[PDB]
Amino acid sequence: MTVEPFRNEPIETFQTEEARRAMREALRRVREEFGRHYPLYIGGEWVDTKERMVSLNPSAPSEVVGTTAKAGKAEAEAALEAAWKAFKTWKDWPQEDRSALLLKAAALMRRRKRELEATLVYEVGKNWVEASADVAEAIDFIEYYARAALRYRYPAVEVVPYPGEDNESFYVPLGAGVVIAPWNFPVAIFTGMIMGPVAVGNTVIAKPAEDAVVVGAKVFEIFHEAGFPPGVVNFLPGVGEEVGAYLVEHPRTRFINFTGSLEVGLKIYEAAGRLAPGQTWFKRAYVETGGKDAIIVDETADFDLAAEGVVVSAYGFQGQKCSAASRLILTQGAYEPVLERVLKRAERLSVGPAEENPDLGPVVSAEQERKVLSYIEIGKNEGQLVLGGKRLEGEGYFIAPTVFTEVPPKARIAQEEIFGPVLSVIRVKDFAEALEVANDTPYGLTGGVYSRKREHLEWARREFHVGNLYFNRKITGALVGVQPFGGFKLSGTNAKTGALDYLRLFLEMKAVAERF
Amino acid sequence: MTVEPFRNEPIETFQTEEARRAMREALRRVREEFGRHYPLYIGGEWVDTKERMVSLNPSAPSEVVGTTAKAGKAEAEAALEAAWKAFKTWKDWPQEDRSALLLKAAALMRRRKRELEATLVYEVGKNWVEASADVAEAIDFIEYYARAALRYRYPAVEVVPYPGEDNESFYVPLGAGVVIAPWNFPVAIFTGMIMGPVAVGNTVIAKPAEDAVVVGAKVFEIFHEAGFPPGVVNFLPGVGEEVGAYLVEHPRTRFINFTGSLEVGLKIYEAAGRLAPGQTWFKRAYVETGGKDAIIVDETADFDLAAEGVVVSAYGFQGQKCSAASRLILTQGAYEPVLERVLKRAERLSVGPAEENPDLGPVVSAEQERKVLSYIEIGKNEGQLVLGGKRLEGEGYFIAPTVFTEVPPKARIAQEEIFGPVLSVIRVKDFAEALEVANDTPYGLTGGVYSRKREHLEWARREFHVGNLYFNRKITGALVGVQPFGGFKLSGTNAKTGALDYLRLFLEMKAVAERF
Repeated sequence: MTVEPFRNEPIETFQTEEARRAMREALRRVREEFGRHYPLYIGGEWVDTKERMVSLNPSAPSEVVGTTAKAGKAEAEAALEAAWKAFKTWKDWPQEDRSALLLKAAALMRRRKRELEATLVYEVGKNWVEASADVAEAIDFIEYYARAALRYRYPAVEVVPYPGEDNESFYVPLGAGVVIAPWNFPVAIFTGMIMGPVAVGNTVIAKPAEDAVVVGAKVFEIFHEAGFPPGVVNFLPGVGEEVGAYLVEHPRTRFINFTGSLEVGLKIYEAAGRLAPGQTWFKRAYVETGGKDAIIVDETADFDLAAEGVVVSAYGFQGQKCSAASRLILTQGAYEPVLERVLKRAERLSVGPAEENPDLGPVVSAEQERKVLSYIEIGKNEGQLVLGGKRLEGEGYFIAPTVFTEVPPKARIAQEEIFGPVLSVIRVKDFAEALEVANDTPYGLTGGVYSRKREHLEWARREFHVGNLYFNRKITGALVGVQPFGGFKLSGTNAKTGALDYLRLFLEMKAVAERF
Repeated sequence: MTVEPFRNEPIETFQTEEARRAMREALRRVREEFGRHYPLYIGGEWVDTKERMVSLNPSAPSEVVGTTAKAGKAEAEAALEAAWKAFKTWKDWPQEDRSALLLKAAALMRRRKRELEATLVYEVGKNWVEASADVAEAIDFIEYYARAALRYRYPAVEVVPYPGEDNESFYVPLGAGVVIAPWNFPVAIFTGMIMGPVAVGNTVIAKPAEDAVVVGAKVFEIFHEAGFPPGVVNFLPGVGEEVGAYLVEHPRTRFINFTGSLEVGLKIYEAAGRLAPGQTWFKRAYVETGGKDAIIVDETADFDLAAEGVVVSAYGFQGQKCSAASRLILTQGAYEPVLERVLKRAERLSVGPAEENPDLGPVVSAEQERKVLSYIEIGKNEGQLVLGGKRLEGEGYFIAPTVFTEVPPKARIAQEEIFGPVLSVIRVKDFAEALEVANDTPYGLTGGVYSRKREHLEWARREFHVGNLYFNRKITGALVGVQPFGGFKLSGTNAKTGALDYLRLFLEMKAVAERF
């Protein structure tokens, strides 16, 4: 090793005056820069367009956080050209030089962390700690993938020797690919999806989510300052399906890395399976597509610990996480004690503009607000509303923490990903039934169990079919390196982020034999 | 390790009297059993059907070598039910016990090798050494995957620890999947495609190629005798697209492992990308889809060595290999010396009934004969026929070794996979142009270079874009363990057979965290 062992970046809690002072200044400076315009980034240069995209503050949507250029087909075509041109030489950088570039980018990101956190607060409505966790995870992806990439450098393939021959097997990167990123972790996941493939010699055209174009631009400012060669990373914010679909379907797109909704993920996977006219390879598509994640609590659990973990898991970042607890499955003995505790905790959660560091900021957009409120109306005819279920006062998209109980396991609110602060509570007889209910959704991303019974935990380890399973703690906030992150079933393709296995997805193997 | 280190099974050369006697005995036993009928194998039992399939001797197509049952949708459905039922417990066998089952199967196969070789001779027209190599490779896949599977047993995932927590990441098998196997290596590839997924806890429904159903049945006799639990492996010979299509498109098929034509592979990959009604996962499809493989020779080469390797590569098993040299790219200084030597060698090759151990047996079927003869007619309008290009006398599908010269790089016979004994010769100026021509096809499976110039070999190592590249030797016959086998581009998904990486394709990862 040429660098210190990987450790996770600390997540700031802002309990020191020093941290508060630094954050207040960062927020003030980001606020003072509202209205700034950020161009596209293609082939090493900032490229403007006639059309613009607007990014609003979800805590006060009359406020424009910033604008960006808007990519169309011509810009996508230019990005593809730049990315393939860059690939020709980027693929042949020694791995230590690519990894060093990543480490430089991590150092630069770390030095701008308060600024990036403040931008998340304003652009996507994260409170302070949610913002800090996001930026810390992004730094983690860079630090982790820089180190992981070294494990694939030659020699890395175990082969059986043969007499009179030299047999060499080695990995090579795939080419130029497309990243389609989500709005909910628009520093962390945006960064990881791009830097993983780039680390091992691929080039990337990245399409940020519409709601998070400004913070995506700032990440590109970092990539640019770090000195990635022209074309290695490209930034194409865009409205609607145009540029994303064009890139996914293009015969010259080698791979697609996607994190977002199941509806979109299904379309991408289907498109990736088709041979576009003139295409000369089988596209790889990595899709991470959300969840309907449950926490099971049985009567042996620490009910106070469970209630706290449930509230954190359900309502952190307003439940806008693919890992969020949206189902709470309670055995008969656990039902009253746990539900009472969850209600008492949840009813005390504050909701307000994200800059004030409330427990919950707003949901991310007017459209998200409409969807969550619509699911709340649906829930009213499926289960019993016992907390919240209302839009609060204010211009921001403020929705109260919401609980439905006695929810049928096959109810729409118990099956479909709402991605808002809406918890569905399901009552079951025992742990066996809890597992059946937990597994009976199309998804399989995260799950948790609060229980002191060792046999129930072991049972869940074997039978609770989720990619990331947690015992006696929150089910959100998977840490890079610690918990390889990715799911089963309709939660996606099990591309485990923050794990050595992630980078293998972006490599192919060549075997060369010389007979002497 | 609990067993001896892997070594490749010896390929019999039949240079001893005892080996020749043993083969003659096996040929006798096999033909005495030409009247045999082989049922389907589903859920641990041989299951017959009303309809039957006939398998013919391509060296004497009026001679029936066996009949099998014929699977339809009802049988495919029954096999899926059996495979999923088996998976429920097979997934939880300790790896050492699954691996021991494979090792038992390898020992049984080894004891029946002459019988299997003789069956290859009569059913698919392999000469003696081609048959021996095939069976040896099958045994290799079993021995190799049994050992490789251990590398994925817990603990196998490197994770970063976190204070106060136990973090466990481990692999689990996917479920029940489908294998669609080729006729050209119907012991080796049939066996490896099934045994890889099975070794790590998946269950498999296998559809043998129509032309090789009898030998597929004999492999299943070995699986049955070895004692794989009911439903773990299933055998569904079938006519046409019915059974394969049904299985590929089924919402409860977890993965598809395919080796065969590009036409079929493209359809399978597209179908795998679709969500069938009620499907609850993203299907994995591994496809290996052929090649248009070239050998480059420059003026520094050992011309005699090159000519021998070219003839072996082009005409071994009548050119019916995804790895076969179908293009010979000669620099100007190499052109006459190499072409003269190739023509002199090739014109001396014997063609006849496979059991007589000729250099070439027949092509596999009337349909293959029609395809190859059609390409010869196409070739006559594109290049210059200088050797062969004819059907020889006999009921058997005997086609002479064929050479076309002055073939334009973009000609159909220089681009499309003929899968017959047809070599296209292309004259180029120099090594740089040789590489340009080598790369300008939609494929990227195998390639070779005969050259003594070290800088040309390194150039090819970097620039000759094929998954399996060979210097100064034949480009066919990749050995399990030694040369991970699989290609780039439209040669498929780079699923490297006979390599540790192969098994990872049939696993997903779960991460379980306990906070104490």
